[PDB]
Amino acid sequence: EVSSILEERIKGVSDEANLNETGRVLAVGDGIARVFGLNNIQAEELVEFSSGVKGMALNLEPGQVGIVLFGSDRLVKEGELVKRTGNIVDVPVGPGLLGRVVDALGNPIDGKGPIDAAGRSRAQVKAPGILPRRSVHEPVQTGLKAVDALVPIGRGQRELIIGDRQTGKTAVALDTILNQKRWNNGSDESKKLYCVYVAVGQKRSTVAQLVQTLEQHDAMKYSIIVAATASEAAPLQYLAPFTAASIGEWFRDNGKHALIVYDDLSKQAVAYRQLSLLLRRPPGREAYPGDVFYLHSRLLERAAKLSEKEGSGSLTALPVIETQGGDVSAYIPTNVISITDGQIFLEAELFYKGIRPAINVGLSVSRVGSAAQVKALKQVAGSLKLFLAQYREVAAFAQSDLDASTKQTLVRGERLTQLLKQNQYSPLATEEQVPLIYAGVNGHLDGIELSRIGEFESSFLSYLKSNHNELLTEIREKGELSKELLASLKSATESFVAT
Amino acid sequence: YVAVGQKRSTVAQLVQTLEQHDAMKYSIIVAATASEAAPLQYLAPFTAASIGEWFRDNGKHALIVYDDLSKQAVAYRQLSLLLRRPPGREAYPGDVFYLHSR
Amino acid sequence: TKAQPTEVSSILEERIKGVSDEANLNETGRVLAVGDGIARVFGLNNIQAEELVEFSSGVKGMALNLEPGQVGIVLFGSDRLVKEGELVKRTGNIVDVPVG
Amino acid sequence: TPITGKVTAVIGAIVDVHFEQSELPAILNALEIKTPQGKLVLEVAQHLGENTVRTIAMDGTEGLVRGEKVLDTGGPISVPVGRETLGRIINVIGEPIDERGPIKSKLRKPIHADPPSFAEQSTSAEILETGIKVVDLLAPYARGGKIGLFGGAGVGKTVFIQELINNIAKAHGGFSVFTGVGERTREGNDLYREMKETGVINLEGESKVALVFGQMNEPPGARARVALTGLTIAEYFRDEEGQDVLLFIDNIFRFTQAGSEVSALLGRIPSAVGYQPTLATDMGLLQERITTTKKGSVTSVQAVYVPADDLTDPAPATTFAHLDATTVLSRGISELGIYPAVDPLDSKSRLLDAAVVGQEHYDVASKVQETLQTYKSLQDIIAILGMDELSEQDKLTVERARKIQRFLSQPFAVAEVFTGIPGKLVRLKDTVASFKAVLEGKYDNIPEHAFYMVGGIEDVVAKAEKLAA
Amino acid sequence: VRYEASLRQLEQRQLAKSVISRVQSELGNPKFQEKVLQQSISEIEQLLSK
Amino acid sequence: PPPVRLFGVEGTYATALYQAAAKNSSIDAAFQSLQKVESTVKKNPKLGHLLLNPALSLKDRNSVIDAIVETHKNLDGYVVNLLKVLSENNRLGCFEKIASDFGVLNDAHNGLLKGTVTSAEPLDPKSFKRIEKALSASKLVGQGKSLKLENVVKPEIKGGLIVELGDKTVDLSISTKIQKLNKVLED
Repeated sequence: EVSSILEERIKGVSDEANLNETGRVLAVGDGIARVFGLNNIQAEELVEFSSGVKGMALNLEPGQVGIVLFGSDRLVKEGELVKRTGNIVDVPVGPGLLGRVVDALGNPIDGKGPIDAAGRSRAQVKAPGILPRRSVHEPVQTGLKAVDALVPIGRGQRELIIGDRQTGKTAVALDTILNQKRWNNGSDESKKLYCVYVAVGQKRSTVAQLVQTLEQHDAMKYSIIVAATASEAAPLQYLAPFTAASIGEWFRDNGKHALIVYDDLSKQAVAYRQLSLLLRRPPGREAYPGDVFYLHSRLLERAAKLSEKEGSGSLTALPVIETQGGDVSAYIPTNVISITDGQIFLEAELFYKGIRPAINVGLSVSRVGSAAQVKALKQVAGSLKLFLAQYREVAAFAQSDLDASTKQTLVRGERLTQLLKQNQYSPLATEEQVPLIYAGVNGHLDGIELSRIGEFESSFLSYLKSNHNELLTEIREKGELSKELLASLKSATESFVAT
Repeated sequence: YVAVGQKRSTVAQLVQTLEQHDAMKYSIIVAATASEAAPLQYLAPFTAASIGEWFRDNGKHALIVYDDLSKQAVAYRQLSLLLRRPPGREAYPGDVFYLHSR
Repeated sequence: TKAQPTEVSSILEERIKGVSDEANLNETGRVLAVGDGIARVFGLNNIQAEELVEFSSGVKGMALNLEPGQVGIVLFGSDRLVKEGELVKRTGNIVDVPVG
Repeated sequence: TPITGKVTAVIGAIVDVHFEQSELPAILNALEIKTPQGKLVLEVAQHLGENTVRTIAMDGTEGLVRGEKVLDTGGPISVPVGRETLGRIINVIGEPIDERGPIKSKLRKPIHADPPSFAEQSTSAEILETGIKVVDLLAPYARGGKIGLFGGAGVGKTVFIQELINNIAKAHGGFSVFTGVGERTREGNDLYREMKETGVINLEGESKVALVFGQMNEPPGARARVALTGLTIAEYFRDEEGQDVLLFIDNIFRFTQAGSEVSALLGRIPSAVGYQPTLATDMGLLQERITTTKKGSVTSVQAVYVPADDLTDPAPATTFAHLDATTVLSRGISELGIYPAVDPLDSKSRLLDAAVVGQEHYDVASKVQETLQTYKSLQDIIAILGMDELSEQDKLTVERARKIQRFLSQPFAVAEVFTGIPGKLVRLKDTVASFKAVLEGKYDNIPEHAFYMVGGIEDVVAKAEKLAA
Repeated sequence: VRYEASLRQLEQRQLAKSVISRVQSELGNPKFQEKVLQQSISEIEQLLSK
Repeated sequence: PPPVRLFGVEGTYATALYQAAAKNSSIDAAFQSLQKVESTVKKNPKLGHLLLNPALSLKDRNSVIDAIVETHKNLDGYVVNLLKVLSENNRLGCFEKIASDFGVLNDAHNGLLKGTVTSAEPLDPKSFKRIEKALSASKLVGQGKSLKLENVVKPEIKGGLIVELGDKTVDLSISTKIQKLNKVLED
């Protein structure tokens, strides 16, 4: 059956190729092997051992070359013959990777046949220059109003999502992918995002839940999943983000807009730490190796909104950092913060105190966000960041601030907070977000008692669509509110609020 | 006045102030600016001491300001670690006390 | 076995040729490890401890490490001026300053 | 030169060559290995003897085959300087990455250079105004000065500097240098775009700022010598042109950091934290090549990405030695929402002398320092127990200080977008007046939020009326 | 369908044990010798093609 | 630089010997004398095969040397300086090490190439000869470079073959093909 076809494939393998050179392994262990020979080796080549494991030569030393094993020690054996692959470490890239889970090597762990890939491209590739870059302008709509007003994110934009462990950290990103399902189920290539979810240092079980979740939301067909689970060897984990970014760069260098979410670069740090220590390179600050800054920076800067001349390329980057009980001062977090532009710090206290999503607004910034932001969402978003940093101040001294002015702000602020909350894995449309922000900003949400705010939101939206979805279509295309649209919305909002 | 590890601009400001208050006449400035070699920085206090000893020996009274001995320690640290003697705690060499004490 | 300061192939090859230091290296010596502003010279078999050594580049360097291998002369110079394989001639004076 | 060698080792980007000739490149000479990637520039840093130098590699070492031909370029690489370097972005090697084609030049000068002598110095004293209130009050700039900004991104390192470029460099007429070590590429592209827009560069027109940009993607070794390259461009302006210069360096923690990376590989026992044992010397060389000589005055601005804001980390510590003004900006004050986020009890200048800014200014500043220090002192008491459980004298002080803190908030002009508030520029003479009034509590009688995010004293009053409405 | 896919996998692992049976067959036979002679001449041909 | 750069662990000594005696041109002579004393060392069982390893003095080491050079009246003089060096550095364990290394360099001067044809079991001489011919015919062996080919028994590899020489190998083995077959039927 299938067995006969496999057997046909088996018949279809039989080499007779000459081996340019081999080496013989010397002392081996610590996930590095020291090989004798390999004199014609290129640096950062891939070598394949006769255990079938492959490794990357790191230290080319007089008289010996020291492979780093991308794969388990158990397989490799002393005095084993190391054969040169002959190629610098490259991974398959192409259009066929969409809807395929792969491991870092590019093996199909989805098992939907051998991967369809146009090319292979070197694992490390230099980031495009100054002249290749162009300032961002297109939005990425996450479907979380806060993460679209308070933090607007754009195409090709480097950004940071930082916060406390397994607070459904992953969910925040998943929602972005889900929200852009309708944009990606669009036919406009520009508004198509090809999203790559890099799972590093995660339980293979957890990843399987993720895959199933994505396939439940049928989002898999526009997305690639790269996997470097906790079980997978520490050098494989080390090269895992870099490899994922190569795949992303192929899309970027198709000019196509994309997104890559690197969950969690904090686990890449631990991996690189392990590797460094096992290479007996002296421990750096906080015992994390001294090139840890370099590691992250080289990874991160391979995401860019390439200039229209160079392709109009985009590859948005969201890298997910796992803070150890918060406190953003901490070497690994600070190193990342410096590279990224914008942070989306999440607050545990708020999470516990039932704000899902728990987007701390004290420590969420977007350092290039407003360019991406759509004009509709600039107009309706009337310095809401300022307003809720007046709410933040007001409630700071509330427990004093008994002034009616402060109270008015507090009433608005608390109620506004209710609007921010969104039931995770159910993201709101951008068009729909425009009225909600109008309502709250224009203070028609004081007209809603705090308890009934949730009811108000759904009902308000239902009312608007029924009353006139004409407005919503108009702002959907115009992406701006004219004085008339603004008035129409004010009037309509007053109408529902009253009712 | 011994100035170890300090920038030329700092030294220049000092000489300007001393000349302004007209006291440079009875002052000696022994200097080893930050740029100048770490061995020379290390050697600088001990030779400043010698200059002082000529006054002391002569039976005259004098005063030596050692700004900053902390920079001597950094210098001796650099020196020691590149003579590759095993370093003392806080990377400052194990015999840093002997040097400073003498 | 172990690393030894006489491993240096030029020293070593002279020994094979039955050629010796010849005691010129009781007062001269040939630089052979240098960089980082710290040199280590082979020779100088007579040399006061803490002596000042006039490098043939022209720099002066005090000598703080004396090893049966290579006496470690801490340069007061600049690296760019210095070159390897140079001869160094002993000042013959432990470090001293004019005082008055 | 036909002095050639082969690559014995490639242990990281600290390649080792074996010169098969009996002629050996000298230390700080440069070597070119010709690659199908173009060239690789390496710079001799050690002689390990047996005719094997150990060389820092200025560009990436991916793909190198051991034994590959080395050819000796000789001496420190000499960048090209001139007026034709004005408005150019040059790579570490020096190749124009702003693609105005090869920079024709008169003089090419070696990247390594000796710092001007103690004899060659000129002591400045001229105040340089910024128009930023907090800066003016606490630690004003000075022409030729070396000013320094401490605190990592988490203050938006670039944002502070951008304001300085916007204000100071539009009124500076001399040449100006931006050299950005490990600068995140998009931000650099933005700066280039902005500069062209604000005409400080015009690529058909004239330019009067020059640029060196080293991206943080660049291999660590490259980042190490970005600074030295910039210093050469600066020397040409300072010396040969003689014209007054500005200089901005962002980020010189990245300069140190790059050094710290190479140090281990170089073969050095790494000193405390991890910094190179040659940290002090290296810092020394860089910071003594930016001095104000009799040949010229160069105002320099240094940006330190203080690792996790630990100033006790040796690299930030060694920066303090070579600065005459500092403006440490704190993450806490950033959380308080104050932009500018400069910590006010951790700012200093040698230019805060009473004979410099005048006794009245000094007295005014003195009172602010005392008041704020009291306010910081009572932070414990305030948190543990209310302000109404503080002394009558103290509650006034605290109320005044709360106002002062909010008053320090000035809308940023370059972050006019980000703040979303139209920027301000406030004269130094005006600043003294404004603070004088506040200290006499003259206009203290109106909301503390009226003092928040506004310019001059007059603006506070008007905004009080606005708030009142 | 689920059992069908399972049965295909089961067939594949069963045929894996058939490979084991064949490994024991080759290493028994003096095909172990005679096909080594074939490999020898094949390498002679290969190395001659250099 | 002199042919073949080995630079082993105390092979810098071997290198030194090679180049120094190469310019004396008495490398074959040196090698022969070194071999002769090495053989009589190997055939000296108490000491130098039972005190090959040191624990001796400088002076006693020297006196061990004096007996060693007493046995040979033809012993060159560069290897008598090498013996001196070994005595002075008090290494005697790297006596055979140097011998092997100097041998590699020496036979590089000779231009003899080495190879190996590992198999499970030792094979026919007819096959050996045909392969030796083939290897010499192939460009793999250069002209002015001789071939030494050693069949070895490597029962560790069961079946298969690997031809090896000049660090370039052709591996037509059973094991790898079996591995690949297995792997592909685990696909």
